[PDB]
Amino acid sequence: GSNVADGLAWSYYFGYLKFVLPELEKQIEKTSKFRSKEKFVKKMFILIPSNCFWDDKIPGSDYDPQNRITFEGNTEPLEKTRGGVFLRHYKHSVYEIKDGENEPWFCIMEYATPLLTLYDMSVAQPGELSREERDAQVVVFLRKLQDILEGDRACQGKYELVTFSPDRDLADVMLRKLKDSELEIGG
Amino acid sequence: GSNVADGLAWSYYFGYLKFVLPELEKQIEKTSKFRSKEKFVKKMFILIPSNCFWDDKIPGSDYDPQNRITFEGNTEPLEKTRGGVFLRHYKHSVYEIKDGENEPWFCIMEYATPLLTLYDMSVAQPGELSREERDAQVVVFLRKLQDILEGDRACQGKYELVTFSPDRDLADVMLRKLKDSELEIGG
Ligand SMILES: Nc1nc2c(ncn2[C@@H]2O[C@@H]3COP(=O)(O)O[C@H]4[C@@H](O)[C@H](n5cnc6c(=O)[nH]c(N)nc65)O[C@@H]4COP(=O)(O)O[C@H]3[C@H]2O)c(=O)[nH]1
Repeated sequence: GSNVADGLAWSYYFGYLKFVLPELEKQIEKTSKFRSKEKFVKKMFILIPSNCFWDDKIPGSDYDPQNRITFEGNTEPLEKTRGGVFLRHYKHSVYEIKDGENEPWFCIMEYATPLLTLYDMSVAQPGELSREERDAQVVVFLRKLQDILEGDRACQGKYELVTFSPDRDLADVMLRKLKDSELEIGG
Repeated sequence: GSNVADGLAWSYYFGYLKFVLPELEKQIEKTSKFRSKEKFVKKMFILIPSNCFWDDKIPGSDYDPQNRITFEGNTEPLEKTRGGVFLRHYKHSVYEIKDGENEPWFCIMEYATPLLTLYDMSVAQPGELSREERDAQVVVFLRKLQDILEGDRACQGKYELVTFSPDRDLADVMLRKLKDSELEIGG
């Protein structure tokens, strides 16, 4: 078959999200700077650009035209060996997002890395995955990932999927989602 | 859909095999000990047990009942960042395989890591993937991986897929494949 998105979503979960998401808040709290910070939403914001592509660096990127996003630092690494085959270390990037004259937000942002495979396939093997087929697979990936994560009680409230077109301002998108997050001051 | 194997094979390729396989021989040759060794087949032997499972350590494992496999060392690491999201280091394990009184072989062996996801699914989400459905997905994974790798000229002669039942002696299986490999003394 050609429905690559199903496999991408399941491996994204079992090979990463399943064990990083429940532990994320605790990992963040291991850093005093992060304990001290208010307006720090602890959910992982998983970024899903409709074009399966992004600048390697989020701050100042085409998705950040107003330069309101700044890299703050990384969380303390989680160590895990995968079936005794290879060793992995997992850590996440914290970003500051400006909110005018108010206190800026801190948040966890990450592009959905399985999208790299969709993009690579469309460029290296166009016969297997056309641009239009890639577009559709993004949607399939999103819907399956939603089903998987929503089926895991341990992941509840630990993430937020963010879909957007490449013409959008990520800072604006994120600011709105951060304000709509459950986190209140002192929380 | 439920055909997870397709996605597993494509990401295994684009996220790993596509860039490690063409460089493998060169990476191995960076170590003098490996340059000096004869009967060192430079192909990556990708192990695909029919049950999607293995002991973390290959030497002395249930797949090595005669204790003829020994860990020798790792290849020099390859560094690569994945879309600016996370940093990876790739390296491979070299094993010695006893050949009676003759000179023992050196080889590169590693289990097909996407099988971890198939196994994890069958145990954690049996409703999504039954034992019997997992068995079938192994076959789908194998055949799709074959199609992908055979379609990449840069990967030609750089790998060998090894399928076996868990009751088999991996040392016997490997000895057979090493002798049948193209590599000749001084090659
Ligand atoms: N943001 C973020 N995302 C992460 C991280 N770790 C994994 N992911 C995402 O989850 C996908 C599946 O990871 P996997 O279970 O290890 O599945 C792996 C694994 O089975 C295999 N593979 C990758 N690296 C190695 C390796 O070094 N050695 C071996 N033997 N297999 C590898 O290729 C498969 C697909 O690799 P990926 O393309 O990278 O695809 C990964 C990646 O998109 C992380 O630390 N941060």
